[PDB]
Amino acid sequence: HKSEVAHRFKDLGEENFKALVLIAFAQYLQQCPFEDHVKLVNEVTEFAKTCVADESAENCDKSLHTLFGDKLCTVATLRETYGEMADCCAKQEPERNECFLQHKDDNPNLPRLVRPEVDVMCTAFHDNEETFLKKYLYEIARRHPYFYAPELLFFAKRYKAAFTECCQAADKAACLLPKLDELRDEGKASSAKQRLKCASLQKFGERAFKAWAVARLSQRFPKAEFAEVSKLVTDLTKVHTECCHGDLLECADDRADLAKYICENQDSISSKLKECCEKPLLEKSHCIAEVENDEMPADLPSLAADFVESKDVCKNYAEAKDVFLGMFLYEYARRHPDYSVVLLLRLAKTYETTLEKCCAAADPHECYAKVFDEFKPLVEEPQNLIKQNCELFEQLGEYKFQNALLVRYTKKVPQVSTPTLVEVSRNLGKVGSKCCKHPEAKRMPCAEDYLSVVLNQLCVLHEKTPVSDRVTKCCTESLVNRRPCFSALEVDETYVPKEFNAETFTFHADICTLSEKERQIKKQTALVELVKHKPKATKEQLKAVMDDFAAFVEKCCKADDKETCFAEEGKKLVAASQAALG
Ligand SMILES: CCCCCCCCCCCC(=O)O
Ligand SMILES: CCCCCCCCCCCC(=O)O
Ligand SMILES: CCCCCCCCCCCC(=O)O
Repeated sequence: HKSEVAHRFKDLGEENFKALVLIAFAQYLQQCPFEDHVKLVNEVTEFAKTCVADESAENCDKSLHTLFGDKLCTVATLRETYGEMADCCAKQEPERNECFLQHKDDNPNLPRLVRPEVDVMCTAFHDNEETFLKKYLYEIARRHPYFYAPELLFFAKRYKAAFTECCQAADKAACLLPKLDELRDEGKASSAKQRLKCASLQKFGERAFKAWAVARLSQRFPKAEFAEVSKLVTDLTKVHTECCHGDLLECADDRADLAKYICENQDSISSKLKECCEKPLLEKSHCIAEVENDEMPADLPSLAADFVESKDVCKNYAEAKDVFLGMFLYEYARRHPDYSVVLLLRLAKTYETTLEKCCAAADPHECYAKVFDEFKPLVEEPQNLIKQNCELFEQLGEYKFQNALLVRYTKKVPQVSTPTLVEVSRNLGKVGSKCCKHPEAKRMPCAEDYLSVVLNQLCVLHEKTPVSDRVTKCCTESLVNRRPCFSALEVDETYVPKEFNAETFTFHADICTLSEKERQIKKQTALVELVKHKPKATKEQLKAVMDDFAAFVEKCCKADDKETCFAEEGKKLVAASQAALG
């Protein structure tokens, strides 16, 4: 504690400092123009530099929280633009700040950000590279005010990389386009988990959050001691609570600290984190969070000894139920990095359930006797699902695989909107290609991580617009029974098919000139609709119809007076098909 700004400036750097101040000021005053924030950042940076000169310079003593709210309140148009928020400026510190993140908007009503043309971008990049990146940083900052600043800055650097490299290439687009698409989805996946992790905290509460982190932290640091895991799981949870609240500074410091701790006691935690601990302040935590699993020691005993044989399991259990279970988790976790965290939690719950319905019996040691036996089924189910689905993703391929899903889920919840079913089965197919790549050792974990966001993205929609009681059932269940529930959904026999169309099954020659992406969506949408008119159709009946329409498409997108092909030939298809599906 010598001088807030000065210190942050000092071990952050003018470049990173200037970028973070912008992001922070943009996540609050999300309605102010660019040219307006650029002045603040310059005013603030001119300040931090004044302080660097003389730590005793006026106001260099103030707290970042105080100095910040002070700047925010100097926005003369704060009342006219933000109104209610301008009311915050009348309060003292602690409640001024609070007042501010209270009025932080989660869903700014701003125009979707459109991706310009590679050549326009690259030329903007070439002419004024800083204002080009700052403007876009500012644009994504205000659209996601709850996105952890430092992480947002991390993506920016990846953007400047892709541009720098591609803008000086041959098929600039061939280069640039796939990068931006990868970045987009990554940034979106990152933001979905940030929001998802905070929501799980809200509903399910600290305990389940704690049980999740023990299994996950102890899978990564198999060499750490349960007391060290707990220390971390404790500090970790405090970090998420803090960060979820939205206070960047408080959240930053909390992450900075936990990172210092882990790096100092790194040998006591893991070996695979050397590099991360040599990195600059800004990337220490980010690095560590993404660190790879350490190798689990080679003298690892058999659980059944301490948790299923040895009497007193009930004595050690009742003495401190959670610490014991937490021990079971830590133990089972580090021995299984090939399991999804949920699967582990699924086993601890089963263990817990048993200990409870057994320690309360004359002979307990013989009650919870065959317990590890009940674990078996629980492990096989997610394994089989991954096998058959990756097996299928092989003989089919991404697109044709996505169709198999489309057909499969459309029959389960026919009530679900079509543009929604498509979106979901599309992202689901992607998970198959992104995970079916790695040995079976890193598959389940992979799948769990992707499915989690996808399943949540789906439930969020179903919220604002309930359509099925079933989807809502799984969506409201424990973040642990969520997936198995969906997996359990059965073909909707109750469903009453919509009336046949022709308009829905009409195709004009534009598909021949559409982007594969748009061509697939078109074909896929029709497929969903097709299954909704005959959800009792076979994989046989359906394949045929699907082939005939494929040939037909190519067989008209290679003709002439071809608007006629679609119409003339299409009438024969929709007609012959109607008959096949009865
Ligand atoms: C003027 C405001 C300075 C910005 C404060 C945020 C500092 C972020 C430090 C990185 C913390 C972390 O490791 O996550
Ligand atoms: C701090 C460790 C606590 C261990 C609790 C064992 C049960 C884990 C499952 C939590 C999720 C749930 O109850 O559905
Ligand atoms: C949008 C409605 C579709 C709902 C299905 C969600 C898919 C869950 C994936 C679980 C894998 C499986 O068992 O099929």
